[PDB]
Amino acid sequence: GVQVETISPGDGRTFPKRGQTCVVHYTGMLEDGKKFDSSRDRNKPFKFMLGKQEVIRGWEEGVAQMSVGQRAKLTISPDYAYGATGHPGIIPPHATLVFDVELLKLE
Amino acid sequence: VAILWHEMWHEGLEEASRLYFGERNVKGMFEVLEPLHAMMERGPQTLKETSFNQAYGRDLMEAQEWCRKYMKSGNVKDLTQAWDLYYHVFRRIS
Ligand SMILES: CCO[C@H]1C[C@@H]2CC[C@@H](C)[C@@](O)(O2)C(=O)C(=O)N2CCCC[C@H]2C(=O)O[C@H]([C@H](C)C[C@@H]2CC[C@@H](O)[C@H](OC)C2)CC(=O)[C@H](C)/C=C(\C)[C@@H](O)[C@@H](OC)C(=O)[C@H](C)C[C@H](C)/C=C/C=C/C=C/1C
Repeated sequence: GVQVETISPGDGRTFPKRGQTCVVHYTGMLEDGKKFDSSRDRNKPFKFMLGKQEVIRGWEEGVAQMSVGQRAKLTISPDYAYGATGHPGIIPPHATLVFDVELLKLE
Repeated sequence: VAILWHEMWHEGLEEASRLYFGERNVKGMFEVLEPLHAMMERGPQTLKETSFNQAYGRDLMEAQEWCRKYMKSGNVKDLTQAWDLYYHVFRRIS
C-alpha cells in the first residue's frame, strides 16, 4: 500500500476532504535516496484536488490521512504508484517511491 | 466550427497530459498538440484571441520548442521542460 511516517506533527484535526485542494511541498526520491523531483527546489507549492485521480493512488491515500501542518514520509509501493511500466526515462519499472511531503494548507 | 482559444487550449492540454502521463502515449500526445500550435501560427483574428496571445503566446511557443528539442535529442528531460510550461499556462487558464 502506502506507509505514512510522521516527521513533523500537524494539528491532528484538520484533514482534507474529497474535492478540497491540497497545497503541499514535496521532494520525491527513489528508495535509495536519489531525488527526481522537488517543489522546494522551485520555491512554489504543489496543488491538487483530492479524490479526483489527479495524482497516483499512494498520494491520494497517503495525503488523505495527514492533517494541516504535518510533514510526513510517504513510502509508496510500485502498485500505488507507477507499476511495472513506471515512467519511461524518469521512474524505473517496479519502483518503490519515497516522498517527503508537507501539507501546508487546504483550499 | 467556432471555439475560444481559452477553451481550445484547456481541453487540448487535458487530453495531451492524459495520453502522455496516463497512457504513456507520446505519439498521441503529439497528435493533439500539433493542431493547437498550428492554429496559433495563423495568428489572432479577434480581440479575445489577441489578448490570449499577449498573455500566453510566449510560453506556448517556448513549450513547442522543448517538444521540438525532445524530437532531436531523445532526452525525456526536454519533454518535461515542455510540460512545465504547459502546466503553467493551464493553471492560469483555469
Ligand atoms: C514538469 C513536469 O512535471 C510534471 C510532474 C512530474 C512528472 C513525473 C513524476 C516523477 C513527478 O516528477 O511529477 C513526481 O514527482 C510525481 O511523481 N508526482 C508529482 C507530484 C504529485 C505526485 C506524483 C504524481 O501523481 O504525478 C502525476 C503523474 C505523472 C500522472 C498522473 C498519475 C495518476 C493518474 O490518475 C493520472 O492519469 C491521467 C496521471 C502528474 C501530475 O501530478 C499532474 C499535475 C497531473 C496530471 C498529468 C493529470 O492528473 C492530468 O489529467 C489528465 C490533469 O488533470 C492535469 C491537472 C492537467 C494538466 C494539463 C497537466 C499538467 C501536467 C503537469 C505535469 C507535471 C507537474
